[PDB]
Amino acid sequence: CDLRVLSKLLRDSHVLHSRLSQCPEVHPLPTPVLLPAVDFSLGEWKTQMEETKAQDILGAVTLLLEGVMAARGQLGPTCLSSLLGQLSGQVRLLLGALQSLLGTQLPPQGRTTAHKDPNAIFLSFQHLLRGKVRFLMLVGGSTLC
Amino acid sequence: EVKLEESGGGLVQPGGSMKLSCAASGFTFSDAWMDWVRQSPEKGLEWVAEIRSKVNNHAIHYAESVKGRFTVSRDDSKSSVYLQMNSLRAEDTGIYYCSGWSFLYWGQGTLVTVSAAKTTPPSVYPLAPGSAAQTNSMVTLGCLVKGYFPEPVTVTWNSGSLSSGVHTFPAVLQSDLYTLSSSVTVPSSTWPSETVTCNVAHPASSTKVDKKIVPRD
Amino acid sequence: QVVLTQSPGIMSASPGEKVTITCSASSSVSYMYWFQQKPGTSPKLWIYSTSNLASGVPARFRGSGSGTSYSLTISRMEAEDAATYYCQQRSGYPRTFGGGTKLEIKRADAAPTVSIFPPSSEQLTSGGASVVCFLNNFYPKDINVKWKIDGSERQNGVLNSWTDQDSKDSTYSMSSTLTLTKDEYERHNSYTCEATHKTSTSPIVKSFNRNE
Repeated sequence: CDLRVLSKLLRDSHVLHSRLSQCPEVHPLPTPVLLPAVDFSLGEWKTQMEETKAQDILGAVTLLLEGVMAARGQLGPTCLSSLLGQLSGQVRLLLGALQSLLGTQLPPQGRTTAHKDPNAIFLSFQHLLRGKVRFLMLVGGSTLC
Repeated sequence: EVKLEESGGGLVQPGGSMKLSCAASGFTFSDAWMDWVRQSPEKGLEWVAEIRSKVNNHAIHYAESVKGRFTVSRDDSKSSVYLQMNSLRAEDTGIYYCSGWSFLYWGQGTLVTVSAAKTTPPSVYPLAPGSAAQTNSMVTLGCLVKGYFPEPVTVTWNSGSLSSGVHTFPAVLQSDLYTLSSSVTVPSSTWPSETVTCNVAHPASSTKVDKKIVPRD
Repeated sequence: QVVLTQSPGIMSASPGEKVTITCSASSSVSYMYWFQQKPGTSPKLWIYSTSNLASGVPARFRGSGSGTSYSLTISRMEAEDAATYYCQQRSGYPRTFGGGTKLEIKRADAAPTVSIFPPSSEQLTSGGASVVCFLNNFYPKDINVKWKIDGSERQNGVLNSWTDQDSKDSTYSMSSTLTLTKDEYERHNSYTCEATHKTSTSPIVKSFNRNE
């Protein structure tokens, strides 16, 4: 396959986020939920070994998928939860690509912020896909897939 | 939160067949890679088999010493993973554990004895202090569990509320029968004035609640 | 078929001592993983990706190494740290583990607490007679037990059992059971259980006569 699993993955992702205005009465989570830190200062993160960087991410997509599920699990059978859900679909492609490359699953891990705002969960996803992931799709790659 | 319960172990004869089950709860099971890992004093910890998730195409791998004989599978809908064992050898004996998310979660384990012998239930006996009952500060009571096969046996005291000062001893095999004992030491004011009771369990149906009481002179 | 070897197979240490355990790999691996296991419960993840501590694992632990040589260090250990530690590698299949380092604790001597038990009245109905004797919380582990029946050595019919290092204090315990047939039991009067231990030159003796 491609280094475009990232691109069609990023594509598919605005499209769902966009749809969060079709949903009447969207309420900021009744419980703050952890998410894979939206930090834009990854110069030092670049120096670390080829696998490590990938291992930090696997750990960070696991926490994300874990975040989606927990906020979708403070919430009933709605429209948010319904959408906050094919998002889980998208997260899972990423998780499978990284687990496969790495030959293992890893634990939930890394620096976090908490969010009641559903929007910012739809966001750490797009943000991971744009940084940590991207700066580790550009160095040729042991493919990504 | 996340829990895994093996069931299906116990006695099987050499050349038999046995199926292990594992029930997961409290996370998305179809998102988990699963693994089977068995333990014995000799061989130690040995990985047996891994089965990957739906997204990871359900790829399977086996320990070499197990190919042709053990098969692994899952049912996502049921949140479960299985180990179908065939042509069991004596060396397959040991605690078997399901582990989930690449060794992050571990069940309690089930003991798989491969032997030709059949099952004997325990004879359960109360150990009460000698009738020249030398009262003192602290007093020691016991429960003798004699001639059962196979392992294991569990013993608690008063359903588990009496846990300080208990020593349950590992079983000695004597001639195809396991003997095991447990002691408890409790302040003299607690007994017999209050009741202390050992709950013996032996999977293979046995469950004896044995009241400890003073012996009549 | 990557082979893993752990150094001190067994070792003891005191609270506040530095501990260092080594895993050697047969060929190069990118990471090491570790697990802790205490007796009668399941392994748990301890360290993964060489150097990441697991949920539950105190900051006094640190994992390191690369290639062919890794290690787990505790800076200043604590009693609760006594367990078997295993390294595991994941560079392909099979998955293999090392054979463990048992980290036990060292302490000052304790004499055993000894008590003796006659056969129960329900074991007696059914034709048998075990006399059982508990020798409880001593240290170190080495102890000798002699049964005396009417004052003479009994050697045959004795089954001894030891426990592992206790979790709270760090002592060891022992069960000794002499078993006989009801008939041979009832042809004698005094049953003695004698314990010889590092703590004393003179044996601790517990007995009971069959006729009160």
